[PDB]
Amino acid sequence: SALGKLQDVVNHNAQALNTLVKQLSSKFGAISSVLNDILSRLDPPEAEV
Amino acid sequence: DSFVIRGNEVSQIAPGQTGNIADYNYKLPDDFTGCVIAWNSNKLDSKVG
Repeated sequence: SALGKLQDVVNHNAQALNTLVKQLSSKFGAISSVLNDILSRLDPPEAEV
Repeated sequence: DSFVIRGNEVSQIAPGQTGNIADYNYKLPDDFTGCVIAWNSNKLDSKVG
């Protein structure tokens, strides 16, 4: 671990991007994560909220 | 806008509600602003027979 610092910079950036991309799958309370399904099986008034 | 409908269909006169009269013969937008007023008038529209 002589090059710990440079390696740490690279890994921190990669991990940040990965978690940002992964967070698209979370539902955050909505019935589903993909926008299409929400817009398919629900009326516009409820699809808004 | 004035007209006459059945009893259990008054719920269809509202934004974004899909039904049978809100689908084929009277539709109001999802960005509506106004009021609806419905009162029972079985006294004057119901003929015997």
